[PDB]
Parts: sequence; structure tokens; C-alpha cells
Amino acid sequence: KESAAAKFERQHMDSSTSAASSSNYCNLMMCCRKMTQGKCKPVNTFVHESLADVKAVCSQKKVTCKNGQTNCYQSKSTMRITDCRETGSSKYPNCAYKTTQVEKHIIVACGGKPSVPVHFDASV
Amino acid sequence: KESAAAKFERQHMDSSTSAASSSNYCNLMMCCRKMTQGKCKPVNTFVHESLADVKAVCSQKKVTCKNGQTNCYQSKSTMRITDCRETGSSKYPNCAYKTTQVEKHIIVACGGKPSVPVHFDASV
Repeated sequence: KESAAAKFERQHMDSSTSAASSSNYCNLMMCCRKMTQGKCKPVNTFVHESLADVKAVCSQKKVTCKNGQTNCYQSKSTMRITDCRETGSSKYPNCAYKTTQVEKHIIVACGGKPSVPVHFDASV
Repeated sequence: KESAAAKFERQHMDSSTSAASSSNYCNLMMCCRKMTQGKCKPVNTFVHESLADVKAVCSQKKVTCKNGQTNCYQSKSTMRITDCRETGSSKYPNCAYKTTQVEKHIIVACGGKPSVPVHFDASV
């Protein structure tokens, strides 16, 4: 069981750089964050902001998911992000990527599974 | 923080016993759990079950709250609980309580949380 929130974090969070280091970054991280196992993942975005700042998006502008869902939210401010695009010469097992550093509003799907007791009402 | 979820736990959770030791149990716990400060809390219920079993109730039978609210749920199983009722001789600063150990379905107000990112949708 990998949680969707850990999978998101693994696939999309990078608080260790403020910007994609060089032109190799996506080739490294897509390797490192395991998105090149079995296939090459064509596109992926890393966000160079705190996990707090990224989580806070779940309480910001509500907009629609691309697939038709509604649990998608948009960041008030822009964020430092890195778009990683699979190139033409890419062919599993040898996956290559283009690294692109931009500052754009992100849009994420915000889910959850935990409801907790906050008041004891009665017994029956 | 103290979180509402911590206030609940402090006021209502006791996984160290499965049953009230003696009849002083509430005088101990009500005092220890900080419920005799400033005033005496007339009634309180402790649950002698794991914090997991109590949490999972938030994803069980939804029933109506006592004040009219709807964020209340009822336990599939009965649970070992201890009720503490302020007694006749009770008077702040000296709060006395009556102890009653029963096994009943509990009902809690669940202040759910659904705030984590699970998929990156777009940038804009």
C-alpha cells in the first residue's frame, strides 16, 4: 500500500532545490523518484515549495479536474515548478527527458481518508 | 494546538484499562485529564478501547446528533466505557463523581479532514 498522498509527494515534491539544477534534473529525478520503471512517464511536474505551501492549495481556489472531476484546486500564488517532458529519442530502458523550469499556478487533486472524533455525544 | 481531536482524546480515551479499577476512578481521571479546573464537568464518558477502534467509528453508522447536527456516527460494536456523573456531594473545588462501567454503542461528533494532494492536474 502506497498512499495517494505519499505517491503525490514522491512524484511531485522537491523541497531540496529551489530550481532544477541543470538540464539533467528530470533525467535524474524521474530515475530517482522511480517514474522510469516498466515505462517512461511522458510528463511530470516537480514543485519547489514547502509541503505546507503545497498542501495549502487544497484550501484555495476550487477549479475543475481535466477528466471531469471537481476535487481540484488552484494555487493563489505561482510556484517554482519543474516540467519534465519525455523527448523523441526516449526509448525504454533508456528514458530521456527535457527539463523545464517555470513559475506557474499549479492545480492539484485534493483527497483524503481521515475523519476523527472531536466530541462525544451519547451512548446507546 | 490543542486540536479538537486532542481534546476529545484527553477527555474520552483510556486505553490503559479495559475497565474502571475502582469507584474513585472518575475522581482520578476527571481530575487528571484536567476536567475539574475552574468548574466541575457534570458528566463525561471514557472509552476503554484503542484509539483506532474509536477513530474507525467515524466511518460507520451515521446517526443524528443531539443538538440537530449531522456529523455524528454510531459504533458498529458496543464498547467498554466508563461514565462519570457529578454526585450530590460534589462542589468545586471538591468535585465528586459516580463511576459506572458499561458496554454500549458510542456516538461521536466527527470533524473530518480531507486536505491532501493526491494527483497533479495542470499548471496555469
